[PDB]
Amino acid sequence: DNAMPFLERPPKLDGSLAGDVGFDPVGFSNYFDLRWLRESELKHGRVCMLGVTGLLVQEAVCLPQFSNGKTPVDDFFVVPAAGLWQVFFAIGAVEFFSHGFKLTPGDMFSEGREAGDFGFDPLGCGKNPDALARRRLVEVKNGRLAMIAFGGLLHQQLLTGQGTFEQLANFKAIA
Amino acid sequence: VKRGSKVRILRKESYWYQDIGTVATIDTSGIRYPVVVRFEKVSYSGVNTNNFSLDEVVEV
Amino acid sequence: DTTGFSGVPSQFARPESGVYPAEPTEQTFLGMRGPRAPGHRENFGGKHTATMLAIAALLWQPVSEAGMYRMGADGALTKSSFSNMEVPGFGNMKKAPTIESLFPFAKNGFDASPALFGKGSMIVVEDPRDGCGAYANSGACHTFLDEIGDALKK
Amino acid sequence: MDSNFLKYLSTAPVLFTVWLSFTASFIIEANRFFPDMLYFPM
Amino acid sequence: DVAGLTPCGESKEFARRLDGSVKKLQTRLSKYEAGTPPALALQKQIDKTKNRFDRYGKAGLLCGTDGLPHLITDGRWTHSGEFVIPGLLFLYVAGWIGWVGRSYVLFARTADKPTEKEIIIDVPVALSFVSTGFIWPFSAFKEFTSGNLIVPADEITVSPR
Amino acid sequence: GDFLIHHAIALALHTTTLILVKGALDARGSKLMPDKKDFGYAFPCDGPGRGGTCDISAWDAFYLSMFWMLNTIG
Amino acid sequence: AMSESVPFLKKPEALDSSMAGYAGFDPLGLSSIADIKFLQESEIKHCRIAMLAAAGSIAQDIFTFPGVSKVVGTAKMTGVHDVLVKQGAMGQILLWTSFLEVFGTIALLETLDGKRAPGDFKFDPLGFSKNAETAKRYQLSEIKNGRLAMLATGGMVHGYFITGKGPLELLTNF
Amino acid sequence: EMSEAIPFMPKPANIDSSMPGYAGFDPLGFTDYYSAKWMQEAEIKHGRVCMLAALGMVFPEFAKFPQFASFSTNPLEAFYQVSPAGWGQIFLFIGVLETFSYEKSFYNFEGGAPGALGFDPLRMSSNPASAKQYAAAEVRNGRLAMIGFSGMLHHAIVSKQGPITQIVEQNFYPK
Amino acid sequence: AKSKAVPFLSQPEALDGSMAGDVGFDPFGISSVIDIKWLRESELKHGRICMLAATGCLVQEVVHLPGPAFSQKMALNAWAAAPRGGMISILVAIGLIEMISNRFALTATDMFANPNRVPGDLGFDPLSLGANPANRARFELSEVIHGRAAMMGFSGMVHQMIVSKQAPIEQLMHFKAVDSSLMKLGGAAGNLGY
Ligand code: CLA
Ligand SMILES: CCCCCCCCCCCCCCCC(=O)OC[C@H](COP(=O)(O)OC[C@@H](O)CO)OC(=O)CCCCCCCCCCCCCCC
Ligand code: KC2
Ligand SMILES: CC1=C(C#C/C(C)=C/C=C/C(C)=C/C=C/C=C(C)/C=C/C=C(\C)C#CC2=C(C)C[C@@H](O)CC2(C)C)C(C)(C)C[C@H](O)C1
Ligand SMILES: CC1=C(C#C/C(C)=C/C=C/C(C)=C/C=C/C=C(C)/C=C/C=C(\C)C#CC2=C(C)C[C@@H](O)CC2(C)C)C(C)(C)C[C@H](O)C1
Ligand SMILES: CC1=C(C#C/C(C)=C/C=C/C(C)=C/C=C/C=C(C)/C=C/C=C(\C)C#CC2=C(C)C[C@@H](O)CC2(C)C)C(C)(C)C[C@H](O)C1
Ligand SMILES: CCCCCCCCCCCCO[C@@H]1O[C@H](CO)[C@@H](O[C@H]2O[C@H](CO)[C@@H](O)[C@H](O)[C@H]2O)[C@H](O)[C@H]1O
Repeated sequence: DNAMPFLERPPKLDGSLAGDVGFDPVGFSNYFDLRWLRESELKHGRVCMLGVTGLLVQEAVCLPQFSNGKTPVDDFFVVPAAGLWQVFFAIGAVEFFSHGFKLTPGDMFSEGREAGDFGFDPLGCGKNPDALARRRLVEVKNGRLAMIAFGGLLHQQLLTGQGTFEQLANFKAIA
Repeated sequence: VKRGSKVRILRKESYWYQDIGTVATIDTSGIRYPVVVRFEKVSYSGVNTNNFSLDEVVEV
Repeated sequence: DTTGFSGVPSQFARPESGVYPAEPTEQTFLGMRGPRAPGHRENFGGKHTATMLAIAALLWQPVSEAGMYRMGADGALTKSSFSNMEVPGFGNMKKAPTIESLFPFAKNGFDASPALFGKGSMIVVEDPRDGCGAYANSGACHTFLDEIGDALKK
Repeated sequence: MDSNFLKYLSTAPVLFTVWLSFTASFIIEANRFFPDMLYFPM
Repeated sequence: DVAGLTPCGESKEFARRLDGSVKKLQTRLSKYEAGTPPALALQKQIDKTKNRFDRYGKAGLLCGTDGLPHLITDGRWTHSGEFVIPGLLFLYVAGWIGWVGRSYVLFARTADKPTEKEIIIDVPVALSFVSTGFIWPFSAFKEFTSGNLIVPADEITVSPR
Repeated sequence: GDFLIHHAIALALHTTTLILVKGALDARGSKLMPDKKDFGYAFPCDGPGRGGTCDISAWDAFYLSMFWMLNTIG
Repeated sequence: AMSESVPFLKKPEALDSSMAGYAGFDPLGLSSIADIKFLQESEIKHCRIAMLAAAGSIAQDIFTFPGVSKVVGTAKMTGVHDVLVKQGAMGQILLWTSFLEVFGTIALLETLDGKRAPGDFKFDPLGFSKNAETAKRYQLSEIKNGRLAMLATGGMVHGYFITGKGPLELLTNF
Repeated sequence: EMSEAIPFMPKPANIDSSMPGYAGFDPLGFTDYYSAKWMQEAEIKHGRVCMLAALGMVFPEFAKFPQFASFSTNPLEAFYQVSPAGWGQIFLFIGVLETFSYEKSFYNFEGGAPGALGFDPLRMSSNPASAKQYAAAEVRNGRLAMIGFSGMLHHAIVSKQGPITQIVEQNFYPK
Repeated sequence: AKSKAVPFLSQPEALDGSMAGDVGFDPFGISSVIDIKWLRESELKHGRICMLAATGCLVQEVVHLPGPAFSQKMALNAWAAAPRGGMISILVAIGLIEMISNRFALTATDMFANPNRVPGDLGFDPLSLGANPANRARFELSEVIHGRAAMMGFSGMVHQMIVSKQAPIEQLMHFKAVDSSLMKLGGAAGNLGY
């Protein structure tokens, strides 16, 4: 139905996009393109789904080449500066080529590209239409959860200094 | 020009050269300077009006 | 004739635009009533300014409490500046510009709280009356009405 | 007040003498309270 | 310091100027009794002299070899209070007077008899104009750009040459 | 003192130039006398008409600037 | 048309019996000055916060959650505010109530538009307002108890500012 | 019409929506007196120099060229530490670039677009929507760099350090 | 046709009882010289500043912003003690408010160039408290009267702060009368100077 029943339903959210429970209180999509907003949401969710996996795995696993931070966030600092620049430029190269060098709200969707659709289906998981619709909902819902989850894991690790799995094991309340 | 119109003087030795006056009358005879123009500013002589030809006067 | 201080430019022989805008009666909460572009009030009116003011107030609470809170061995946590967080790849720029750079409460000794002000640096409310009455007072307090009474009895 | 006496006080010498006396008067008063101002103090 | 000058607070010649200027008044004060009106007047003059020299010493002025303050007017910001800032105050007042007078002559041209407005000034209108001068840089620059300050060369009377 | 006198010399050089330049540029004519060229370089005046035309010739601006030359070299 | 609550005064010309808690009481004419919908929303927001404060004063005197007696001292009512600001209790309460009131700002603007009744956040998890009669009756009970709670909240906190006792302890002693 | 920047002021007649960074902002009417295309190209050139200047005031905080590694990070001292042979070569290079704007403005003023010096080596602006977005982005980033450089310059005057150094040391105020 | 405020004078023209607080008070005939629109704009502006100024003096007596630079109970000392950067920030912000709120029609030749412009109406109603037309007459009257009162009150408080170096509330509560030994009025030319 409507996420916030008291509020009138936002007009631009017509339920076509996955996860559209009508949760737009602030007034976005009335000022900005919904396609740009969805593209941002899917990218934030995908980066955060990878990021939550990154925090949890990096606590457990350290490659021989790099040193290990006290917490998974500290890993960012211990790894060499040039390597961080290489990853940043590599992701930038992926962003340039994936969006066809149109990386701005005015030109990104000028080619008619669907929001958050890069045509990445190597193993053909999404070929079925009905399965694609359910999985598109799953991607946005896990992505929103992962954005939330990433916030908590990164902030808790900065606060506790011990890492997620360690915090769950040995739990220390703030005093 | 015509009577009552506002005109710009093109006589280089006029006191009111490139100033605006207004046409009072225009003679129809063989007069050498038919356009009589009156001016708000007075000359060094104190005169505030002078007769000019057509080719010395342009409508504004 | 000119009235004098009338404000009509033609009266004072001052050049005038001539294009005098009609006055819409619409008003925004943090803006004034005035000529506005079509659709401006609907998009950026009372709803926008009140919501954005609300969002800014909510976003201010982390901003006021901005700092690196690190828990020690004991439960106690230590607030450090975000300047302490060194950045690896920017060469000689080891310390990095942060949110405290944009909101330097500590530098100015403000000590901001989520609700503004705070234990350190809070509103100072003091009693001007200084614990004495309006009339019928002793030597320590001579009120204005006491001066009227002193004038009457003399 | 009479309009012809006000039109007389609007004449150029009266306004010139009154305005430059008022001008002289606040230069004098500013140099009385705040004398010896060789510089803008900064 | 600047231009081989010395700050007035540590120059000995400024100090001997102050001491000599106070000795001249003290020898005039030495011929009067304590409460008399000339003595009171002379003492206030001594107080003003001391205040002037005390203020000048702490102002950042630079004194010469003669012990008198010198003004540095090359544009440097450590000395901008001697010409650049008083000059900005002047140009604001001068442009105020100019804009106000120009606005009044343009008003007076649109009168029934323009020359009576210049010997018998329409004082309410002229006071409206003297109030206009506080934003003359913007008013005059908008006037300039909107083609209302500068008249074209073919609207100005010139000699035959 | 050197600054003040240099500015005085600037006023003198500019004022002598003003008189001389006004004489040279208005030598051939002016609003007061448009046909000044027809009278030459050194003529007394054009008479008391048009308000008065004493010292209207270009020679007379030489004459007036000679005092300003003497004042500046002074 | 004269006021039911203040018979010598006129009807306040912006209040009608379709409102909840209406008694014709606006002697000072504040409803003319400011939008009634805002005032209704504000009244209900004051009513609900003070209701929670009134129950909080009573409950804080009755019992106390495990461990809390250490962090606070013997302080009660407003006394606990300065210390629980040091710990993050009041900070977290402020953060989450502030978060709700950002949406409350959007809801108030919807009320000004007229697209929602004031105070209607549609919050009915358990079923009480199924019947219409019960819905209006409970809206009248809510507003009257809330106005009383606001007065009570002023009374309890000023009783703390006088005696330091707290509600139950001021009942037991004096 | 009214100005979009100042909605109480009438639209300045000689500026138009065609121009990339148009906001309707000419309260003091420069374009009704000066050539709008001259002001356009002049604004664009100030912004391009300022965009490099902003980047150039900020960049020696991070890294310096090995030859000038000994020079100061305060830009107003690094100005005087560069040799006059260095400034002569910089002036000769800027002059060589200007020879092209001398043709583009003092001889070929009408043919083209303001600021169009034929410098599009990676063949951008081919896609029209991308071209529109880049044009407006150049003008707005140029104005932003003008404001930012003006700031950072006067900040370097007051506190004798680079802007980033002044930030981290929190020397934000005259002392 | 006499004034109601000053019954022995003629009722001044440009005062017709339309404006709020138009009781017929203009003995010096300034409204006959200066257009009543400018005078009402200036009267409303003076009074609004004075209403804040009166409230400023009393509230600065009661409550302070924290810190030692804002701890001046006496209001005339707050002028000097308050941080200069912030007071000039106030001054610049006031100048910006004047240019935007008057919509670049600031002078006596171009304010009210728009016939829609009304004396005192800068478009300031953030909470739409003047949305009710009925209260408009009372509010405009009560704004004018509050403004006039605050002009008189603030003027009093300043000159009482000068005479008695005391803040207004604690000058009322610790009142000490005028001794007349000091604070003599005038006298610069009676003693011939000094
Ligand atoms: C461009 C924006 C800008 C910036 C970056 C600054 C920066 C600064 N200001 Mg300035 N200021 C500005 C705009 C700005 N100001 C404007 C527009 C005004 C006029 C309204 C002022 C008036 C002002 C004053 C009066 C003072 C400063 C002070 C300060 C300094 C310390 C700030 C501090 O500790 O904050 C952290 C502290 C806070 C955030 C506390 C805020 C206190 C409350 C909110 C004030 C109540 C507001 C009040 C209701 C005003 C309403 C009117 C307004 C809406 C028009 C700092 C240099 C102070 C200073 O120089 O101290 C050394 C000082 O005394 N500012
Ligand atoms: C609408 C706003 C209303 C403002 C009301 C003003 C209230 C305060 C007015 C004075 C109060 C009592 C004065 C007794 C005080 C008094 O009379 O002192 C006397 C003083 C002259 O000194 P004496 O010759 O009296 O010395 C006498 C000996 O006894 C002591 O040496 O008179 C003045 O000239 C002082 C006033 C300045 C005169 C010029 C003022 C500035 C001019 C500005 C333009 C005109 C404005 C109006 C000018 C009148
Ligand atoms: C995402 C970008 C963005 C953010 C983060 C943001 C935050 C805030 C805050 C936060 C504390 C407040 C309080 C606030 C208030 C106002 N905004 Mg908003 N605002 C943003 C975007 C725009 C645009 C594009 C416009 C605009 C406007 C107004 C007007 C004036 C209306 C008027 O007076 O009629 C007011 C009062 C319009 C305008 O006129 O600005 C002069 C206009 O077009 N805003 N805004
Ligand atoms: C044209 C062309 C292409 C190209 C290209 C190139 C080389 C493009 C270069 C683009 C550049 C260098 C853009 C830089 C802009 C800098 C800005 C906007 C900075 C503003 C500073 C600010 C706001 C600030 C500030 C500061 C203040 C005042 C206070 C301080 O305490 C702090 C702070 C730092 C915040 C290529 C080659 C791809 C080919 C293509 O076919 C055609
Ligand atoms: C325009 C005009 C009119 C007018 C008007 C007038 C006269 C208006 C005057 C307005 C005023 C006085 C505005 C004051 C703002 C004060 C602020 C923002 C304080 C900030 C404190 C800070 C940042 C701090 C701090 C901290 C520091 C640094 C260190 C600590 O140790 C201290 C502390 C903890 C406090 C009106 C409206 C009437 C009408 C008309 O329209 C024309
Ligand atoms: C319009 C508008 C709204 C608004 C607003 C605002 C800011 C409203 C504020 C209004 C105010 C501040 C009114 C204050 C008036 C003060 C007066 C009359 C004091 C007079 C003192 C006197 C007579 C005295 C005296 C004294 C003397 C000399 C002797 C002394 O020893 C003591 C003593 C003190 C007794 C809002 C923003 C809500 C939105 C809305 O949509 C539109
Ligand atoms: C984010 C900013 C956006 C716009 C910024 C542009 C600012 C425009 C010019 C800024 C001028 C700064 O103004 C200057 O800074 C501060 C303001 O209190 C003052 O500085 C003063 O207070 C600060 C704050 O405690 C003290 O640390 C400092 O020692 C003291 O001198 C200066 O005396 C003033 O001259």
